[PDB]
Amino acid sequence: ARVKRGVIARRRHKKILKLAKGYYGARSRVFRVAKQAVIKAGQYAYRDRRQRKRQFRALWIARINAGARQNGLSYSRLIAGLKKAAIEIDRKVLADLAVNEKAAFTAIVEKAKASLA
Amino acid sequence: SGGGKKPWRQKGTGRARAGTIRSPIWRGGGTTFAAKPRSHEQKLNKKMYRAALRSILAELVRLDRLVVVADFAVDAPKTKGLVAKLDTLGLKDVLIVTDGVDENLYLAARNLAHVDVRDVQGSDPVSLIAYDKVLVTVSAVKKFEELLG
Amino acid sequence: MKRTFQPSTLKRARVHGFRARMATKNGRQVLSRRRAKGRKRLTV
RNA sequence: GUCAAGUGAAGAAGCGCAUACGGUGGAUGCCUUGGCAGUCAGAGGCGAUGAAAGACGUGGUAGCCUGCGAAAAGCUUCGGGGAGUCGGCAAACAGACUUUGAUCCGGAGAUCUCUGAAUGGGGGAACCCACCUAGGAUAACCUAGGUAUCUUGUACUGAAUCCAUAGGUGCAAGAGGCGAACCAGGGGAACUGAAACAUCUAAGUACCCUGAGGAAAAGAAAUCAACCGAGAUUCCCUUAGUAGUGGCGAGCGAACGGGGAUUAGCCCUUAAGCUUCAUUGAUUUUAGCGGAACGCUCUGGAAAGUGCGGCCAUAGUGGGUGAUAGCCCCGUACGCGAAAGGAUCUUUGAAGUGAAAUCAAGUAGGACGGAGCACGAGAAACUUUGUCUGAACAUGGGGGGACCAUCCUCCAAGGCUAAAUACUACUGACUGACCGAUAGUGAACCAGUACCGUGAGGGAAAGGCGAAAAGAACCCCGGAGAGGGGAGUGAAAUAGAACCUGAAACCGUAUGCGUACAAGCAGUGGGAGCCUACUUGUUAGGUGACUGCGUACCUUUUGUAUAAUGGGUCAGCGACUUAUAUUCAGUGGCAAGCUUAACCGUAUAGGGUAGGCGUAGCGAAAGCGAGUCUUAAUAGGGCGUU
RNA sequence: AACCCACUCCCGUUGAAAAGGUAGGGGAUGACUUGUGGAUCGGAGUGAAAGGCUAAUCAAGCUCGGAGAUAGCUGGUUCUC
RNA sequence: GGGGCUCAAACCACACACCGAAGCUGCGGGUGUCACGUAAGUGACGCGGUAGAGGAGCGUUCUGUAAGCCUGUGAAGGUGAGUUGAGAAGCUUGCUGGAGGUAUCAGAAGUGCGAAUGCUGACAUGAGUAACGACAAUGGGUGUGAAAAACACCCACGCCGAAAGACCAAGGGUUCCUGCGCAACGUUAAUCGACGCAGGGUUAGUCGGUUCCUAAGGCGAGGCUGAAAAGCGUAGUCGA
RNA sequence: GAUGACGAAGUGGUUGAUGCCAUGCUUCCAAGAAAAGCUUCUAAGCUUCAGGUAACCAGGAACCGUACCCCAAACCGACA
RNA sequence: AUUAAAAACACAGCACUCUGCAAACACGAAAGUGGACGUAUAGGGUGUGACGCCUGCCCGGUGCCGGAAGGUUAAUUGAUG
RNA sequence: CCUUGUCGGGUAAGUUCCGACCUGCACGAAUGGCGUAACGAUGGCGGCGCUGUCUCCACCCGAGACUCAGUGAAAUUGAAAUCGCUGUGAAGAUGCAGUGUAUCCGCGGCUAGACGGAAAGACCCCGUGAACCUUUACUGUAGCUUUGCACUGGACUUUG
Repeated sequence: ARVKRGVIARRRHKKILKLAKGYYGARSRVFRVAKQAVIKAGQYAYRDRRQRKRQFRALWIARINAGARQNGLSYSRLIAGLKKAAIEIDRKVLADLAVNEKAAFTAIVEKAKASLA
Repeated sequence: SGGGKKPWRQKGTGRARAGTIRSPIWRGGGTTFAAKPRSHEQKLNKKMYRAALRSILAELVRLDRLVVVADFAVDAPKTKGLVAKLDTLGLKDVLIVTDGVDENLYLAARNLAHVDVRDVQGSDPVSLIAYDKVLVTVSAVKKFEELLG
Repeated sequence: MKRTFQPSTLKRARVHGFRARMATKNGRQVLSRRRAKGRKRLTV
């Protein structure tokens, strides 16, 4: 029972070469370079699901720092209130309030100048 | 056919190592594990064929796929005469199992598209699990108990 | 700079011709191998 | 308005990405006039009556195939067939032939050039030159036969040499050559395995050579067996990987006894049997003939498909007909059929042969040196023999594994014998969990071709329009081009002949977005703007400015971004199989039993339990057995044991 | 000089050429050069001898068989969890 | 590490904060094992991984199920889009295709490719780059032509002239000549050709061969020799 | 620009071969093809016609190669 | 042949040694052939290498040539145990 | 060998050369010794002439290069969006890190790098690989030779 493998091999090359769509040069059009390029793009995609949670955590902190020094307080003095007080509010929405609702972020940094610890 | 000598010298030619034109990698060459005529016959125990038939007949009774008649004989060697007698039983796609296949019963129903006429010795596990009904005569269930009981 | 093939129809027929092949036993089975392969010429 | 400063949207030579079409290329799918492998049969040869294999010729066009041979795609006769034909690539056209029966298909005959064993002599195969006899022909030939060698037989002839031997000559009869394997012999390797190698293995294999046959060889006991018997040979299954054998290494490997397949023994006081004819009936083979039963409807280019209703069946899963047909066609089941041959079987004669003469003498035996028997000369029997020797005679002789005795069983040195068995180049029929154009034969097609070699030898690539050529009249640009734009044809021409499908690399055009102050595996996380569709926006597709992190992949290694290996890319192909023994696990059948092998079989059934393993072990072994060994010691331990 | 050779330079090295060309160079009545036919061949020829030559191949030609030699070595071994 | 830092952005102590991993926690996700659950069902501890062992699968071709089911109201195939699953992969659909396909569940395997300086074909890159074959040498006019550096003729100019001239043997095989042609071939173009297609063309007593004769050498009746094949050779009879 | 008809001088002296005499002569050692055709002699044979030799007359000489290329684009070198 | 043309090889001359002819020798399982239709002033093999002057010493080892005839020694023979 | 020995000559200067000496690592008499006219595409030295060999190149003439027209290759190639430096690193980096430069793209040239291309390193090691040569390696064996017995006889003697 002989079986020819031209129908399965072309559908398997066409999956890996659809995932390579948009890549420069032979990375999107020949299989030996596109197989490696789709493997690499999914190693990076694994890695950077972790760094996305790190790159936003740095960006929140940097805007909270910048919006606290407007009110006469550093980042680390603002966060230090809350092993003593307890806002339980996180860096994600404090950065969103430092930008947008700037008067409700001034109300949080005066509760942290009330802690004094 | 062919491929005695080496296609080129072992070194110096910048070409991959070859030893014949008829290597299995080459498109002229042989199949790597090329077939020969072998047999696919296998061994059932004699007790194990009989116990498997005895397990099939039990389920033909249990699923109402077995229909016993007192005797089954046609007189003329004619397919139309045997279609007309199976239709009295409400019956198509049948296995007819007799004690000995007579000659007119074999000449009828050997053109007929969905029936077979077997004897008891010639009944087999596949052909009485394939047809939607099995007709055995009363002489056939005697011969099935000589063989299996 | 002469080459290895210097043609001569007389030397070709006395070395490789039909009478020459069928004169000797080892060449008389050249002609039967070359006929079992089914060749068009069998004496070249 | 001016002047300062700040800010920066358009402007792409070219590039990237996505999409849309297009080209190149020939993948895939679907297909098949070709392969492959079996089963059952056929017949197992052809050739001096000139083979296998060819060269050249042969046609109205005429190249190459296939037929034929100067009587040349054919001539004469029977037989069949019944309407078309003058073979194919190769469709057309000429000129024709046929119901007063052509073409076509079988049987028989006639012709059958040249080469090739090649055979009158030569020779570089397909050429050259002859001789003899008979007949015919006007300083030229022609027609029909002969003319090879060797063997055997026979007649005539006759050297040295008297006789007659050699030799010579003529007549008959036969042989030679070719063929894929099978068979009996002659000669015989090596790589390799032994983890080196020499004995040994490989292996009496490969190869060369010589014979024979449709089979061959073998074969009718100087054979085995243990005091019971069995009776030719060959073949299969077991005994059994046992006994033996072996640098006791690697390895090699029986027999007795069983189970089967087949079934015959005749003679040297002359036989079965077999060949050749002649006949007696019979059966086959070489070609053929008859051969059942469907309509309407729907979609469609076309119906076999749909829907409904029937019919036939010793014929229902065949081939192909405009899509899938038991009832359209050709078949199939099933019946019939042969002027003339072939072949097998069978009657009953005939000539032969078997056939060597009369039961076996340079034989058996022996000594040297080898070879074989599974057995490496070994305690080496038995068989064969190159050298040298050498018997007995039924009140003999050989074997029974050194040898001797006693028993048992046989008659060597003369032969002939069918079936069971081996093989398949060639035929035919059926078959396939075989292949489907990179596959399957090297070869689906003008293939052992083209091509490469001085040569032996090596050795390709190349299938698909459509149902039907309906193969595109005419018009237009162009060079009475190539190639196109129409029009026709068709269901479809983006089916237009390089023609089904038409992939990927690779190369283009169009459009959207990005890109000319920005450094590196080219992505990924974040992300603005812009552009398309849509609907609401917290979407969908494209592009991705800017920015964080980021040194391919394989292999090999302690470790490779590695300046270590491999890969230009695409598409196809490409590497744990199969057989037989065995062990373990799972899963089953039976169970103190279980299971068969060859083979038989109206055949996956059933029979066949020879054998294999299990139920008991211990010991080297005789043996003893739920028990030996050891020693003078049943005294003391190892192995086994419901 | 022809002819036969092949000492030197350069070019050429993907060449015009798998060993040439151009300019010079050696022998050139002889142990000369050459046509045609023939003879010898693979542990075997042939060799004014270099392991040279035996059809661009020679410390053992070519081809086909043993044969899929052997390879403790190299490289490669294809879907997923 | 750089900018840069001097009561420090250095060093020494101490205090308090903060940032920082795939660690830990929060939250959502299979069964891996195990214990319980009359087996619904939650718990608990795990879950990096090469060689390697174990366990479970997907997809391809074939056979049975299949004279079934689907399909010309459109199969396989090809190209897109959408969707589902832990994955291999599935399902649905637009276009192209124009005749086949194979739910399920079992059976069998030529069953899955990116690498083997793999093998075959196609195609890139190098790159419109190097070259276009002796450095005898070309220049005008005219013709024909769809178009002339290259063809024909004319006028010149150069080159060979012990050949770049005339012949013969060999070897090749129609390449010779004429009419018509230019696709391919010709290292460019070609109207020209050693190219295509069709016709034609090779005349012998004296020229070459055959015939006659022999050399080297080959074969060789018989014969001598050798396991066989065969070797050697006499008479002879081939061989310029 | 082809073809049918006509068509003139055509002698002498020089110099000469690597051609011919010549397969001659001279000389030297290394000492220089076979066989046939041919010329001649007889044998075995013949009627001593046939056979031979001249002369005259009449007729014949088969078959095969021949084109083209050869200091080459046609041969040997994969190639104009 | 295709990176070495030389001092390498060949050579005339020289010497040594074998060879009495069916020669030594060589090719041949063998017949046969070559040597040679030659015959020791000849043929084979070895070494040196025109010529001139010359070619010393060593016979232990190993080879070859000759030698007594003693010891050891093979198949064969087959006494005795 | 020490070594460019030492001395003489030739040069301004001479590891070479010539002639000597003898301290011959390690000449030697047919694997010939020492000379030697002629010869040599032979090896080494020195001189004359001659010169682009050179100081040191200048100009010129033809054939390529360059340009245009036509035809149209090759080795190579994982992919490329393909800088310097100084570090790091399988230990010599276009690609890592840090940092300097740097608009985009050809053409002509030159070859420093890409451990550039070409040939599964030739040296070296390895392999219980191969081949071919050698012998006083092992085991054989053709050939030659010795004797026994055959083919192979009688007849006397020396002789036991």
